[PDB]
Amino acid sequence: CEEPPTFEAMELIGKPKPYYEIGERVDYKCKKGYFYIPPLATHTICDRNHTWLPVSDDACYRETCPYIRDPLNGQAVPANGTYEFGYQMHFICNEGYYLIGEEILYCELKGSVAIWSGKPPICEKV
Amino acid sequence: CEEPPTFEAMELIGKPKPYYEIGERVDYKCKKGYFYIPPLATHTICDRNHTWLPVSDDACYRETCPYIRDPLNGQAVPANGTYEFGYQMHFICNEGYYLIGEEILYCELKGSVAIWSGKPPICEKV
Amino acid sequence: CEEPPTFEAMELIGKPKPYYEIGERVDYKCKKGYFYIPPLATHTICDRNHTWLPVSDDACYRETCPYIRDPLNGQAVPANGTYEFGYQMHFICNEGYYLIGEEILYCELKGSVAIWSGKPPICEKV
Amino acid sequence: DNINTLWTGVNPTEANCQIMNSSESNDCKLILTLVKTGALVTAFVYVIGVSNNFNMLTTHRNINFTAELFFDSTGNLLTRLSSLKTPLNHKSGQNMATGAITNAKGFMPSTTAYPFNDNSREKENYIYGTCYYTASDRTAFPIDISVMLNRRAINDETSYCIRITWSWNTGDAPEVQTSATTLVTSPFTFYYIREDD
Amino acid sequence: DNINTLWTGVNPTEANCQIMNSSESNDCKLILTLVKTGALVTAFVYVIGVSNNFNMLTTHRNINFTAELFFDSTGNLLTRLSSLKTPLNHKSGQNMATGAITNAKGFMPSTTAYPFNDNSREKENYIYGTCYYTASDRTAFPIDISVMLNRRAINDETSYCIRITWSWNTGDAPEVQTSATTLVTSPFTFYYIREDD
Amino acid sequence: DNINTLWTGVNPTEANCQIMNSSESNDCKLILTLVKTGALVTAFVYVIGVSNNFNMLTTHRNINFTAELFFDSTGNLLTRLSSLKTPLNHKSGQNMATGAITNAKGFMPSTTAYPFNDNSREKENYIYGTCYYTASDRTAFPIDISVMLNRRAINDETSYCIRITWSWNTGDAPEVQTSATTLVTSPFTFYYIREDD
Ligand SMILES: *[C@@H]1O[C@H](CO)[C@@H](O[C@@H]2O[C@H](CO)[C@@H](O[C@@H]3O[C@H](CO)[C@@H](O)[C@H](O)[C@@H]3O)[C@H](O)[C@H]2NC(C)=O)[C@H](O)[C@H]1NC(C)=O
Ligand SMILES: *[C@@H]1O[C@H](CO)[C@@H](O[C@@H]2O[C@H](CO)[C@@H](O[C@@H]3O[C@H](CO)[C@@H](O)[C@H](O)[C@@H]3O)[C@H](O)[C@H]2NC(C)=O)[C@H](O)[C@H]1NC(C)=O
Ligand SMILES: *[C@@H]1O[C@H](CO)[C@@H](O[C@@H]2O[C@H](CO)[C@@H](O[C@@H]3O[C@H](CO)[C@@H](O)[C@H](O)[C@@H]3O)[C@H](O)[C@H]2NC(C)=O)[C@H](O)[C@H]1NC(C)=O
Ligand SMILES: [Ca+2]
Ligand SMILES: [Ca+2]
Ligand SMILES: [Ca+2]
Repeated sequence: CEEPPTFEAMELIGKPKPYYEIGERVDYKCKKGYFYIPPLATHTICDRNHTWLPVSDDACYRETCPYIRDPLNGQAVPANGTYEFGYQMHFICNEGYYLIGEEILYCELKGSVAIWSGKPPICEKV
Repeated sequence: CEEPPTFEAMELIGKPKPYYEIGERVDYKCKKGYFYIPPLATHTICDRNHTWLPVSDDACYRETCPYIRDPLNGQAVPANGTYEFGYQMHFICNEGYYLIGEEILYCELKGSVAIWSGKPPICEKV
Repeated sequence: CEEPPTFEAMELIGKPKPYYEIGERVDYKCKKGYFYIPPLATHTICDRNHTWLPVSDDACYRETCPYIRDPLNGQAVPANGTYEFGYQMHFICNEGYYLIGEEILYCELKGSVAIWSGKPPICEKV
Repeated sequence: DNINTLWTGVNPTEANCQIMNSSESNDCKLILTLVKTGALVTAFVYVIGVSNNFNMLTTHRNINFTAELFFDSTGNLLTRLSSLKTPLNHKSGQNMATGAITNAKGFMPSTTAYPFNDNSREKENYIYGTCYYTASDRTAFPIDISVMLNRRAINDETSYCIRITWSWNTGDAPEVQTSATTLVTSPFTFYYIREDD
Repeated sequence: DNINTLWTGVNPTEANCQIMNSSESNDCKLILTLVKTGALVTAFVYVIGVSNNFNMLTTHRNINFTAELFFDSTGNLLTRLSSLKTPLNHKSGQNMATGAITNAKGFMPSTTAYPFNDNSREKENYIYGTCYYTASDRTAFPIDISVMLNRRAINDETSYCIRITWSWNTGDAPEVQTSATTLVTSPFTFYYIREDD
Repeated sequence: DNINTLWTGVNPTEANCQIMNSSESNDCKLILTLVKTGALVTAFVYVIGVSNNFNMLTTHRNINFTAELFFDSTGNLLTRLSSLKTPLNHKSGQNMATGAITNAKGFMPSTTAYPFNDNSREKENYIYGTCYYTASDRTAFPIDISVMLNRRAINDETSYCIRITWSWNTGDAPEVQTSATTLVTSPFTFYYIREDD
């Protein structure tokens, strides 16, 4: 087997090597900003014929921003149907009200944590 | 026995009932602002003839305000001969001095604690 | 033996006495501002002939002020070749620079601790 | 040999404590662990809000609630008088054991060290410290804790008392309508001299 | 019978921890002591800086470093994944014993009390407090400590997790070029419910 | 089997400590409890003022007193050198036992973890925290605590040292003439690696 595969949500533990012998194991770990959820594997062994066993990075999900309920008399909607970082939250106030603290928040990654690009807005009487 | 007696410094533990059978016990607990001092009882049993045994609320004394020594060159006197709440502390400065921070404090109940309605006064040279 | 000897960096534990019998022991303790370093003794016994055994206060060294490295582009020098209290630290900045926060600090005793009479200076571009 | 712990068991199915008086039915889930360590008892405590009302206090600028715990002459929780509505017991995995408690007295706050009605030693009946509510935006919101060890008895049954009280009063509430969720305090560990068995 | 302590041993010859990522080779000497006390574990921890870079952080106005500790299904340190690059063991005088660890699981932070991926109980995975760096002029510089008990697993091996993180951000750094020396935190002792053996 | 506690016993009849130097005769009653818990020692301490002078410090805006405790090569209190003028002993109900102390060394602050005259490890000899004096109007007055574990020996007898020091310096004193009473600190519990037996 040659240098193990690389992934987007999971990286290799330790420095890679050019060649690998049969029966050798290589381990990965969810990258910064991701986390593990059983039961999928994050390691793989170099079998008889020098091609690693099947392996994915699907056991590693992105960190999510905290929950945000609808701002009284308004509505908060996960623009991208997800709280995961790399996405956004949108706010539309109801008919008789108007929105103040502008009305898009971006769930972004900051270090090892997903956090909203700001604070929820509010709806007022009009 | 019918609904247990009620008291001013002690209340019934649990909801009362219209009728009670012989040998039944009912318990009280000093009310908010009071405390227990042995050895008087705070419970009673419905005897053979359906009239509770003797029972008092004298085991429950009122919470008291902290102590207050005479303000240098003056005198602090428990107007009502007690530190217990529902009473007051009075301050008279001595002859050659005059009182400043007015000179009555009321030991009052606040929640589950007896506390002075303010701060002691002081006496100055004149 | 008569009243035990007295020392500058070590004092007597307990009240002294005019006369002392053979085989008696007297103990000292480093004074305020000093500390012990093995293995020299700090006690002595009144021998057969009424003259205490040899004893010193050399096991008690003075408390020292914290270390101070050369202020970038300048030099800090222990004027008296020691960090011990009762001495001083001097600062000369290098040729192309000039000294600001004046340039003598006195390692002084304050209570039970030796501390610098202030803060190190700094050197600037000129 | 888990008879050195007398605890509520780890995270209980249903709420076990009723902290809010403006309430009825057990508004929260109080976790408490008393461990015999030398002549002292290590008290470990915090709370998991369960009822919507209690959980919504985090939206308030100035709060404080108390958990009153009374025990009888033997070291047994007085359930009708206490906030913790269900007895404590020894360790049995992550749960409360189910049998006779061995030496409960031993876990009680010593009456010798913390007395009743002694105004000259009153000051000695208090323990203070801080726990933290971890807010939505992940910031640590400090909550003040006062603890009174059996100073005032409530009647002829309460032989020992432990009253913990959390509080906070700042310019802003640790939460807001849209962000609120559960009211949780971080473990607060304190110490006290124990009564003799 | 020192099988109630699972610790790094007292002040190790060479650095045992690599806290700074901007680093390689073990920049400090992390001292850690977990003691089984009742249904709880007493965690005792602090750090002794060794490498010049780490020691020089005290000259910075806003810092924070983390020590990530992962254990497997049996309670054994995952050395390649953790900051502590050398296993823990039982007490043997002031040093780590050299043999099979008796009931390591017992020292791990209970998954029942501190779960994985449960957003409804997330708040329950945190511990906070303060330690103090004792500066040159002898003043006490407070350092903030956050502790996360196994909330996020790092892969299919990490069965438990303990992440301690020190931080500070004031107007002035706790030190200055001429006064800096070693970066040392005072012992920070915290508590947590332990997993069952 | 109370040989895991080496303590002053609960609230002593007469004062046992002389904290104020401006004093003579034992001005207060120092309560101290060291319990062997794993490779660590749990220190529990606070003070009950007894003499009028000491009790009156609460009327001062800036105070601080120290309780110096020295032990010899065996773990025995050096009474003439220490503030605590009466030996410690094992638990016997709420009192000090009366016999040979079993493994006193075991309770001493390890010289390996907290050394003598090592300026490169000095910072490692300190422990800090907070206790609270509970004032008349019931408010909690915080008092600063610094602890130095055997760094400087006092002579050829002091093999170990424990120096606790309380202090406070605010705009106003925690009390006033008419309200003052007794000076009492709340239990302050700290931890340290213990010497080997
Ligand atoms: C998260 O959901 C939002 C909302 O659907 C997505 O952001 C929006 O994406 C659209 C198209 O992808 C952007 O539209 C562009 O607008 C310009 C002028 O406004 C127009 O000329 C272009 O032809 C195009 O339609 C829109 O700007 C953007 N909204 C914001 C806030 O900038 C986003 O793509 C979703 N994220 C992911 C990863 O899918
Ligand atoms: C606590 O002790 C104080 C002092 O004795 C009592 O308060 C005072 O009570 C008297 C009579 O009960 C009040 O006097 C009234 O004064 C008005 C005019 O000042 C007069 O016209 C009435 O005929 C009457 O004499 C007095 O106002 C009151 N002092 C204060 C501070 O208001 C109090 O009764 C004692 N408390 C208890 C529960 O006994
Ligand atoms: C610590 O080292 C310093 C530096 O050598 C010593 O302080 C300096 O001591 C000298 C002589 O002992 C003082 O000199 C005097 O100066 C006046 C006028 O400046 C002159 O008229 C006198 O004849 C004399 O030479 C000098 O003032 C003093 N420096 C300072 C900062 O005041 C010091 O003696 C050493 N300490 C010990 C204990 O040895
Ligand atoms: Ca994927
Ligand atoms: Ca009555
Ligand atoms: Ca000398």
